[PDB]
Amino acid sequence: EMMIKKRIKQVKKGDQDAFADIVDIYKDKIYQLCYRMLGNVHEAEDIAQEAFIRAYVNIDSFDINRKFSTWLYRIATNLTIDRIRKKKPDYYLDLELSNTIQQKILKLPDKYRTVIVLKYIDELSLIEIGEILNIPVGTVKTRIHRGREALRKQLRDL
Amino acid sequence: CPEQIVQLMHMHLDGDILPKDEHVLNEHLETCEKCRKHFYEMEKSIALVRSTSHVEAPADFTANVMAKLP
Ligand SMILES: [Zn+2]
Repeated sequence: EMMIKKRIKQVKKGDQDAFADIVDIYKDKIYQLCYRMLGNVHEAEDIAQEAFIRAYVNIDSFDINRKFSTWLYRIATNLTIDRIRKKKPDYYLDLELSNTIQQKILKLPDKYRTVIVLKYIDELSLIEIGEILNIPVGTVKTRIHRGREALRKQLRDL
Repeated sequence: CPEQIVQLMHMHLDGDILPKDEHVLNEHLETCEKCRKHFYEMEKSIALVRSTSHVEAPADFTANVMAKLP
């Protein structure tokens, strides 16, 4: 957007208050992404906060010419993927409707869970999902096809 | 049963299907109770995960982020 870039320009030059506008605009989207990846309110608010704090810390690193949301999503996706993997116990060795959906979202491997949440909950394009995950448009299409198939096994009986 | 057909089911759902390929897919679903059922089960599942786009950030989320900043 025009507005957000202008807010970013203020942030870079010393204006910390102008970041609040960036948080308000994206708070609901980012928290929703982490909550539907993790399925737990406490870790969701935590990782959603960390994403915004990390976004501020690294704001000078952000290329002004690219899209900011794509950047911010990448940060949030990498925090939640990392947490999902941490939970897996062997990591360091080497009838309410939407809660039922939610628990079924968590039975998908993180590489299919990500694309399903971004495509079907957050309504992004394949091109933007690729950018966020740093994979070709082809590969994201394939992951969605697999996610839809994994999702079908879980949700058909609801 | 062409093993090709699920690739057609997926191109449809991508919004990507060819006009030619759409007619072929429609013809097979009509004469195949197992490929309607498969395609009906994905559409249902999609519909059900779309009904979970209602999440919003907790109270005072912004205020919490701003205090945590350096
Ligand atoms: Zn068939």
